[PDB]
Amino acid sequence: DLASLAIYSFWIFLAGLIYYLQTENMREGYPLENEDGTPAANQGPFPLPKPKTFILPHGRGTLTVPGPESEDRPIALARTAVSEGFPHAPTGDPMKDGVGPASWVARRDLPELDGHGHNKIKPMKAAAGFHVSAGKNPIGLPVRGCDLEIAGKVVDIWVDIPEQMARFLEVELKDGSTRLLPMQMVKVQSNRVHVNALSSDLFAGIPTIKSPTEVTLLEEDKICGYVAGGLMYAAPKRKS
Amino acid sequence: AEYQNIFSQVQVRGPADLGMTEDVNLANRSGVGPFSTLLGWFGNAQLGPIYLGSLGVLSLFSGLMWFFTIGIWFWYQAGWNPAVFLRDLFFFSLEPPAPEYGLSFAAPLKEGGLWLIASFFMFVAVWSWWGRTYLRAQALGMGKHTAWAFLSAIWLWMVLGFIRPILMGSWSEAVPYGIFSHLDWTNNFSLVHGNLFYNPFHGLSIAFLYGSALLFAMHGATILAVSRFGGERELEQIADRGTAAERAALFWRWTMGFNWTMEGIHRWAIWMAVLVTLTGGIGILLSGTVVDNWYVWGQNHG
Amino acid sequence: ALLSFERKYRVPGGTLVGGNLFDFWVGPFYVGFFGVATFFFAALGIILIAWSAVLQGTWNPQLISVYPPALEYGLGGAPLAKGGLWQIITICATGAFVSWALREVEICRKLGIGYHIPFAFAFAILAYLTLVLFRPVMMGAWGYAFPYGIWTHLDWVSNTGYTYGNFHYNPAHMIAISFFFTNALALALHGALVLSAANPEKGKEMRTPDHEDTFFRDLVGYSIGTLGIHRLGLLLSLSAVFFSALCMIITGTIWFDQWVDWWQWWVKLPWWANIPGGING
Ligand code: BCL
Ligand code: BCL
Ligand code: BCL
Ligand code: BCL
Ligand SMILES: CC[C@H]1c2cc3[nH]c4c(c3C)C(=O)[C@H](C(=O)OC)c4c3nc(cc4[nH]c(cc(n2)[C@@H]1C)c(C(C)=O)c4C)[C@@H](C)[C@@H]3CCC(=O)OC/C=C(\C)CCC[C@@H](C)CCC[C@@H](C)CCCC(C)C
Ligand SMILES: CC[C@H]1c2cc3[nH]c4c(c3C)C(=O)[C@H](C(=O)OC)c4c3nc(cc4[nH]c(cc(n2)[C@@H]1C)c(C(C)=O)c4C)[C@@H](C)[C@@H]3CCC(=O)OC/C=C(\C)CCC[C@H](C)CCC[C@H](C)CCCC(C)C
Ligand SMILES: COC(C)(C)C(=O)C/C=C(\C)CC/C=C(\C)CC/C=C(\C)CCCC/C(C)=C/CC[C@H](C)CC/C=C(\C)CCC=C(C)C
Ligand SMILES: [Cl-]
Ligand SMILES: [Fe+2]
Repeated sequence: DLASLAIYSFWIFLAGLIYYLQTENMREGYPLENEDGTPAANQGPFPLPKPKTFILPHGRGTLTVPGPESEDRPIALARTAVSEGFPHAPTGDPMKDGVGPASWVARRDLPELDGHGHNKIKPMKAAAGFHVSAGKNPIGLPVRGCDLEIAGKVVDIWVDIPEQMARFLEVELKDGSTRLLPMQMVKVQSNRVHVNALSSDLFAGIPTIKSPTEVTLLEEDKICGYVAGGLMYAAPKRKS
Repeated sequence: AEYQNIFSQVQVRGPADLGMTEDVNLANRSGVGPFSTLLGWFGNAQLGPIYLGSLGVLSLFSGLMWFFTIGIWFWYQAGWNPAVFLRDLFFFSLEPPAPEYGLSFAAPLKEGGLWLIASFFMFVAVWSWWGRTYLRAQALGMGKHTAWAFLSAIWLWMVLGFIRPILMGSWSEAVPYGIFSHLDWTNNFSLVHGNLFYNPFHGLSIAFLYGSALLFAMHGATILAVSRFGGERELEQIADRGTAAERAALFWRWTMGFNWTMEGIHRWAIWMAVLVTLTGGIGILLSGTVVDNWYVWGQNHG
Repeated sequence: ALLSFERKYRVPGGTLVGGNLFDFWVGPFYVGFFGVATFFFAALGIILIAWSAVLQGTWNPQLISVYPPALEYGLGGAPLAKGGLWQIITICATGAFVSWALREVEICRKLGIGYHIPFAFAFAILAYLTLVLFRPVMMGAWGYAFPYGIWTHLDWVSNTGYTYGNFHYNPAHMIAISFFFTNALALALHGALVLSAANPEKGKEMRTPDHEDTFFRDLVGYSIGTLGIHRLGLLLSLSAVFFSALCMIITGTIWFDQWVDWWQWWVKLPWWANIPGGING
């Protein structure tokens, strides 16, 4: 009967849909590789989808995926075993080298831009009319690391203009230089800013930005990767 | 403990954002509304502006009329008394015409004519709203995903109040406008068709409804977990993959071998949800028209 | 076997139990101590289901059904063929689910990401435990739990609901439903919004988040924003399940009469209880 026809036809549709979904989710990361970077023999059951091209706003060009994949950075790791499937140990300082949970990706070294072509993120001192509207204003508070030592003070908030949100805290260190801290990795208290991920001695190693009034996508990745890496690697120095 | 990013710790505000222009007719936008600090702890603080336009006005007027028509009936069933109106609010019901009147528009008002009027207004309100969802995207040069997804919900609503009733030969088959009465109707529908747990489309619809909660829980949680790397800036992660997108992909890969991209997970999202009402609409449509009793049908499969 | 960008993330550490002993992968899959525990619990549970199937006399998946003990056993142990297998399988299932969650925690730590995923999954585990453990214990018998079978667990849903009349009348169930429906609505809008921005009218440039906020303000006068929508989907989904668990925990424990009669509290409020007319006068 008709209901039978409907259910069988629906399952065929579903199998096609799942095939489509699976292949769409292979647009990044494939082809698969062996641990040495050569192409793996087994690429799985689905073939790579035909390339699609995105036209980027503001004359930033195009992106075609899937396309030639390359880390575009040195990876300081070494095998710990003679067969496939074991962890790869850092050969230097995993925080400095950017591996493990401290990893960063080689995104473009340009700032993200808003719908008008202006920098999306800016220090609040340069963002006209922006101010703290609710909660504790962190500007002027001391910044404490997981070793419970003071590492610096907040001197500004970096804000997302189009989305009206606080994205980073600019923190001044003892030598007078500053660094950015991701807002999602700090705890604003009444008399301080607490940073669980890093001990005081690691604040100076946070990657610096090249221009004082803008952050690039590459810089944000290095900074955020570094900070999150302290959860695993600062550990010896964390106390509570 | 660590900050979890469920509520914002600090709010920041700047000048009211008037939004992108593209091909929008700015004469039809309202001014900006107030800023809500309450809302700003969880999402955006800004209220408005809103776009009006012809379709918007038509949809809002029709919509209010549908609502008021039902409200008038409730007041009448309450004998115009405010204490009875409140006490029995959930029990009132505006019912479709009796089976005797078939598909005709003759039915007297207290006997279904008022149901037909309210339904007319609802029909216009929803379809004009649909046109609005298509045009608001077109004016901004966006894809029409929103309008097409909305059509899946409209499909179930149309089957329930319009298509099934027409194919059955009577308006009496449609859903009544009432809180408890539409629940009673739902229960009765399953009893009358031999238990909807045996309708395969109903079972599929449930799998997508549950799967929608599973997926939003996964997706919502994943983006929050990688928000420390700017993960919710999904569009730029799609254009220029960052460590947020890599870590999210790896979480799902290492956990269950699933292929994941930042754009791709949104395709899963749209389809999981849309399939809820797509499959459901088919299941209801076939009930009574083609299949009188799902248990019987299941015993045979035809 | 690796994604093109994966190697740099496959470092040692983050394990909760065992140090480096199970710190490895099999293909794409991470193992860890909890991966081993989940495998153990799963294999044992599957074996016990297979054993229940031979006792029942069928290998048909649509007929296999493992039932909890009858009410007369209360909360005590039961013979294997009459509820005992269900009890052991339940322990295994619980062990497998919890192990799956803790393995997720190990992965989160290796990756340096938040714990939101395992935390969210815990809500699903709590709902399952509500049905097979908390409610049955509160009611005084394992037999109020649901059976493990494709169609028989639906028979249980239907029978348990109609014990209280039309289960639609449970107020917590109305709230749970509303969250489920609202979640699906929000999921469709989220998926569609992102896609519509990433895949604009043919030949146009990719849209920005500013266009997403503009689309929603034009449409309904408010945009929750790119961070807010993820927070919202998490909350809607978890709330749906929280209210689901709640609607079941109170059923057969504090309320055991017909759910439709509960609403009489409202219609019998002194102020309007005897006012004539309407539906209830
Ligand atoms: C699917 C099978 C049945 C069905 C089965 C059920 C069951 C079972 C339940 C509901 C529930 C609800 N259903 Mg129903 N429902 C059906 C079709 C509908 C339709 C429709 C146009 O087709 C509508 C408008 C509703 C409306 C509603 C709401 C009263 C309530 C919460 C829904 C929700 O969360 O949406 C989420 C969406 C939104 C974000 C926006 C909508 C907001 C809500 C509040 C609607 C407000 C407008 C108005 C209808 C309410 C009037 C109350 C005051 C006087 C303003 N149902 C079909 C006929 N529905 C639950 C309820 O609590 O019933 C009492 C419940 O337990
Ligand atoms: C939730 C409240 C009720 C309930 C009410 C219903 C109703 C009503 C229906 C289902 C339906 C289903 N239920 Mg049930 N169900 C309950 C508890 C469960 C549990 C559990 C351990 O708690 C499980 C595993 C299931 C499993 C299932 C699936 C057989 C089926 C599709 C669900 C789905 O897609 O979800 C969303 C999840 C996903 C899409 C992810 C993929 C999940 C896969 C498909 C699950 C397969 C499980 C497998 C068959 C059993 C174990 C396998 C081996 C023994 C290891 N139910 C409780 C008792 N369930 C529908 C059905 O068609 O039944 C015949 C249906 O109509
Ligand atoms: C005794 C009851 C029967 C039963 C009878 C029915 C019937 C009858 C139906 C369902 C339907 C469904 N049931 Mg069932 N169902 C039962 C048991 C269950 C169980 C369970 C655990 O036991 C579950 C989980 C479900 C789950 C489900 C859903 C998968 C499905 C509804 C999808 C949906 O999103 O509709 C909600 C979404 C919509 C109604 C679309 C609404 C769209 C319109 C456009 C909105 C207009 C808004 C309006 C203008 C108001 C605006 C107000 C605001 C203020 C603006 N049922 C038992 C067996 N069920 C439906 C179905 O699809 O079956 C196949 C349906 O018709
Ligand atoms: C005739 C039946 C009655 C009725 C009686 C009941 C009863 C009885 C129950 C519900 C419950 C629910 N009903 Mg009701 N309900 C009715 C009509 C409806 C309608 C409708 C449209 O009419 C709807 C929308 C609903 C909706 C709902 C949901 C609120 C809730 C189910 C979701 C849930 O608990 O998930 C919770 C999710 C889970 C339990 C899943 C747990 C999954 C675990 C942790 C992992 C599984 C892993 C698995 C084995 C996979 C491995 C496989 C791999 C292959 C390896 N009901 C009718 C009126 N309803 C159920 C509930 O609230 O339960 C708490 C419940 O028990
Ligand atoms: C794919 C499946 C899911 C889905 C998707 C979906 N729904 C959608 C969309 C999509 C993709 C939209 O784009 C569209 C939308 O614009 O959302 C923002 C919509 C939408 N889904 C809506 C509701 C809705 N969707 C539902 C379901 C679902 N929608 C599915 C689960 C449900 C239910 C029953 O679960 C409801 C209630 C609307 C919010 C919106 C469509 C709006 C619309 O058509 O308006 C027409 C008419 C008016 C302007 C009405 C005005 C009258 C009311 C303002 C007032 C009523 C009187 C009041 C004062 C008191 C009485 C109210 C109650 C207390 C009784
Ligand atoms: C809380 C909101 C929703 C939610 C969220 C959620 N689910 C999740 C997660 C999250 C956040 C995960 O991280 C985790 C996951 O990895 O997803 C891919 C998971 C997951 N949710 C799953 C299923 C699932 N979730 C469901 C529900 C929901 N999940 C909610 C609605 C449902 C239903 C019925 O609605 C199902 C079926 C799995 C796909 C996955 C967890 C996988 C897992 O635990 O693996 C360990 C266990 C095994 C390999 C098998 C064990 C075998 C047993 C020992 C024996 C079988 C016994 C069983 C009781 C028989 C039941 C028979 C039925 C016919 C009744
Ligand atoms: C405060 O008091 C006043 C009077 C001011 C009020 O305004 C209060 C008002 C309230 C009390 C209103 C309460 C309203 C509700 C309780 C409404 C509840 C509505 C539902 C539960 C609806 C559920 C399902 C509805 C369905 C599926 C409707 C489907 C409709 C259609 C598909 C439309 C079909 C079209 C028809 C038959 C006519 C078509 C004619 C043509 C010519 C095309
Ligand atoms: Cl995700
Ligand atoms: Fe998203």
